[PDB]
Amino acid sequence: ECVLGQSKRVDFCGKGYHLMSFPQSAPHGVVFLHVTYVPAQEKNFTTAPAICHDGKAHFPREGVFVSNGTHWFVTQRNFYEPQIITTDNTFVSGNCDVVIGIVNNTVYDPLQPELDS
Amino acid sequence: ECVLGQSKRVDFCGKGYHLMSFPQSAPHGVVFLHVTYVPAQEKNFTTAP
Amino acid sequence: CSFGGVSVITPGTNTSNQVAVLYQDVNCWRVYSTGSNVFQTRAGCLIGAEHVNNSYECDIPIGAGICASYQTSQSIIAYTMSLGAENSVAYSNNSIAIPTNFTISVTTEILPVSMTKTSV
Amino acid sequence: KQIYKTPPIKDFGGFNFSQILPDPSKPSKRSFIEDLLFNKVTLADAGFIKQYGDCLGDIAARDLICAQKFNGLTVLPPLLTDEMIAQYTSALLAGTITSGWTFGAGAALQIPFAMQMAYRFNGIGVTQNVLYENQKLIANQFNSAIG
Ligand SMILES: *[C@@H]1O[C@H](CO)[C@@H](O[C@@H]2O[C@H](CO)[C@@H](O)[C@H](O)[C@H]2NC(C)=O)[C@H](O)[C@H]1NC(C)=O
Ligand SMILES: *[C@@H]1O[C@H](CO)[C@@H](O[C@@H]2O[C@H](CO)[C@@H](O)[C@H](O)[C@H]2NC(C)=O)[C@H](O)[C@H]1NC(C)=O
Ligand SMILES: *[C@@H]1O[C@H](CO)[C@@H](O[C@@H]2O[C@H](CO)[C@@H](O)[C@H](O)[C@H]2NC(C)=O)[C@H](O)[C@H]1NC(C)=O
Ligand SMILES: *[C@@H]1O[C@H](CO)[C@@H](O[C@@H]2O[C@H](CO)[C@@H](O)[C@H](O)[C@H]2NC(C)=O)[C@H](O)[C@H]1NC(C)=O
Ligand SMILES: *[C@@H]1O[C@H](CO)[C@@H](O[C@@H]2O[C@H](CO)[C@@H](O)[C@H](O)[C@H]2NC(C)=O)[C@H](O)[C@H]1NC(C)=O
Ligand SMILES: *[C@@H]1O[C@H](CO)[C@@H](O[C@@H]2O[C@H](CO)[C@@H](O)[C@H](O)[C@H]2NC(C)=O)[C@H](O)[C@H]1NC(C)=O
Ligand SMILES: *[C@@H]1O[C@H](CO)[C@@H](O[C@@H]2O[C@H](CO)[C@@H](O)[C@H](O)[C@H]2NC(C)=O)[C@H](O)[C@H]1NC(C)=O
Ligand SMILES: *[C@@H]1O[C@H](CO)[C@@H](O[C@@H]2O[C@H](CO)[C@@H](O)[C@H](O)[C@H]2NC(C)=O)[C@H](O)[C@H]1NC(C)=O
Ligand SMILES: *[C@@H]1O[C@H](CO)[C@@H](O)[C@H](O)[C@H]1NC(C)=O
Ligand SMILES: *[C@@H]1O[C@H](CO)[C@@H](O)[C@H](O)[C@H]1NC(C)=O
Repeated sequence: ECVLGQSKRVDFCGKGYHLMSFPQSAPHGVVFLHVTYVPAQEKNFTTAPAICHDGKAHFPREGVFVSNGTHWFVTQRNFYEPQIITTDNTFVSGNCDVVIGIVNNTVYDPLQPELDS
Repeated sequence: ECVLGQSKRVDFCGKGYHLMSFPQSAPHGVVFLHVTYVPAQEKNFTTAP
Repeated sequence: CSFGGVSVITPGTNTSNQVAVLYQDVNCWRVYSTGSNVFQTRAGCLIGAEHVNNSYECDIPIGAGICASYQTSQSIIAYTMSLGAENSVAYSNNSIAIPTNFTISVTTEILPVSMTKTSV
Repeated sequence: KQIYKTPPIKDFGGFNFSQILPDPSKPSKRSFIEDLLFNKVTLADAGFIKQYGDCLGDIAARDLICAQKFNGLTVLPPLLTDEMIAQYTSALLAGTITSGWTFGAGAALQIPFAMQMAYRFNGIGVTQNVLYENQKLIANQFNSAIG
């Protein structure tokens, strides 16, 4: 499960997110070199569950909504990579009154500026 | 695999789809409170590949 | 007449010839000798070790949360073992922490696979 | 190996962890359910210090522990006390409540609890909007299940 594959079991092969392992032979035993991904240098952001754009809740397809204080982005969860919120990054589900924590922002549309041309 | 993560192993941490677990200390042992998602109120539909 | 368990705590005889003696089932007496440094733990009466107020990782497990070590003249000290650094998560209902970098860690794991095959 | 402290005021999206988080009113920093658990299992002897003057007399024949000790059979106390094990479990709870699974893989990264529940709903193949739309019902179900 760790040399012949990549394990999702927590702490089964090293502390961190398992990437791969390498077996080494020891006397009467075996030594595994577990290569893991350990996140580093965290930073605080303000976040929100969903986003109201046109009376609709927008949830991120993959990732979380974060803001650097003024502008809202969607980033993946394990590495800071902010991106402009768009109908590709998000999906819509219902109106705004139900989600607690929803935040008012704009949801860009990649088609809107183009087809007008 | 169940307090420090979310397990996909079936029935490893509770019956159902594992959400999270909470450890409690007992005398000479440990007690896990496995929180799972159990589907309910099914309904029949017609389907297609 | 005989009753009560006794344990002797030693650093290596290569390091010192001092010892501390733990008398479980004694509440400080039925002891081989007493002097200064009489400390009552929940595992028994510890005689020969100086009790400090700091907390360290365990060196010689005594029991019931007490460990001993040979620290600096030199002497045997007894303390409550430390479970680790106290920490706190700045939790709020709208704060998140996202990693902006990472490390590639490589750790070792040793596992016995076989033992000696023997015939008699 | 980090002893995470419990957040001061509990705002976990309606999820109530009072029954399982450590209780300072009690001498031990044990939770409510941990006390229910410690009252169920009865032990042979508590304290690990039974003195000679206590076993002196016919109490030696009457008590079982005295009869064991007079024949050289000792019970050694565990290295971690029950308070220390309770501190470890409260650290695990405070790490899993405020940081999700992140504290097991590295540094604990805080995240609002409902957002962590949305993550976990994703983890079983349910879109997170289901959680955000049934947040109160789900929190109530969890609370009643704990009760
Ligand atoms: C994220 O925010 C928290 C809260 O401001 C920071 O934690 C505080 O750090 C200061 C030191 O500057 C301490 O004095 C406080 O006690 C900490 N906590 C609280 C409850 O305020 C934390 O450092 C920030 N994390 C990052 C990576 O920026
Ligand atoms: C949050 O991020 C946005 C985008 O990175 C920042 O906005 C940009 O700031 C740079 C630097 O002045 C400007 O050159 C860009 O034109 C800005 N873009 C827009 C559309 O505003 C913003 O300043 C950041 N906010 C904070 C407070 O960190
Ligand atoms: C996050 O928590 C804060 C307080 O901890 C909430 O702020 C409250 O918002 C309501 C709006 O109805 C006000 O009536 C309260 O006075 C506010 N409390 C304080 C002390 O500021 C905030 O709404 C919460 N946000 C989420 C995500 O639910
Ligand atoms: C987010 O935007 C919505 C609508 O864009 C705001 O809802 C309006 O709030 C005002 C004042 O409460 C009402 O008079 C309107 O009728 C509301 N419109 C609708 C359709 O709900 C909402 O208040 C905004 N949120 C914040 C905190 O700015
Ligand atoms: C899905 O359809 C099946 C088939 O109609 C239902 O199962 C039947 O339920 C009736 C009771 O009304 C029994 O008398 C039959 O014996 C059941 N099986 C068969 C083979 O017909 C089932 O109840 C439906 N499920 C739901 C949730 O609606
Ligand atoms: C050693 O003896 C002392 C008293 O001789 C014990 O301390 C007492 O513990 C009981 C617990 O039920 C308390 O009710 C008393 O008030 C305590 N007395 C004093 C003077 O504080 C002590 O617990 C014994 N040591 C051990 C580890 O068994
Ligand atoms: C992520 O961390 C690495 C360190 O592992 C950073 O690389 C270092 O960059 C500094 C200057 O920026 C150099 O002086 C160091 O020698 C570099 N270390 C190595 C091992 O190359 C990297 O810059 C970090 N990235 C971010 C986003 O800050
Ligand atoms: C978490 O649950 C506990 C009970 O399990 C709640 O405590 C109760 O609070 C109500 C009103 O505040 C009292 O009438 C009960 O007597 C309390 N029960 C006990 C045994 O404490 C607690 O309020 C809940 N927490 C939150 C934030 O709702
Ligand atoms: C332990 O023994 C070795 C060899 O006998 C010696 O070199 C070393 O100094 C000893 N340790 C101490 C701290 O005395
Ligand atoms: C340890 O602390 C207690 C109270 O905090 C004090 O009474 C005692 O004298 C201290 N012990 C030492 C070794 O100073």
